Amino acid sequence: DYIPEPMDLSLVDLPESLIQLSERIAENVHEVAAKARIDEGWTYGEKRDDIHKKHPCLVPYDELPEEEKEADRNTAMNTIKMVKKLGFRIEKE
Amino acid sequence: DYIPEPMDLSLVDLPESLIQLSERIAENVHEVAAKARIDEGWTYGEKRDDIHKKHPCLVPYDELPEEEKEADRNTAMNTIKMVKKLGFRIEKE
Repeated sequence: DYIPEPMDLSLVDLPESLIQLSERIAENVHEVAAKARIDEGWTYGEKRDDIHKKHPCLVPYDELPEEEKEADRNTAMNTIKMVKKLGFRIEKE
Repeated sequence: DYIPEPMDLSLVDLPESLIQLSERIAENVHEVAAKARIDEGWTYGEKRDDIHKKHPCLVPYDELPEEEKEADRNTAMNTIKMVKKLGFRIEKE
């Protein structure tokens, strides 16, 4: 009975200089998330395992599969588009 | 050999009007991620199951455990702080 209805952000334009910086942002988001998992005892494992706290994402961002890096860049871009949609200006200083 | 080293963002100040909207943003990020999982045939299950594509996050944002909403708001805020750290102004129009 749950149907996700995400905001339409397809018409939200961000500055090109920011989109160029997608990887940089996604990388940091990843570092933050990786450090939190690691702090709770999580370690790298090629297969995800909740009982032994194994996760394959616990590698440097650059070593993540491309498809995953792509999802991360998109998640970061969509977050920022949400901000702009909520009525905030975003400009290179 | 991997040690996550996230940017120090503790001195990045975002507008209070934006932080007040953390939940809205985190909710939308959740809707997008949930639609993507559901698109690949994932369904709700009380325990996470990769073989059967069960995930407990596939519920309305509001029904998520408070700690997860908290993580989500923080993840959105850190993303936006990274933008400001990279040299972008963020202001309510």
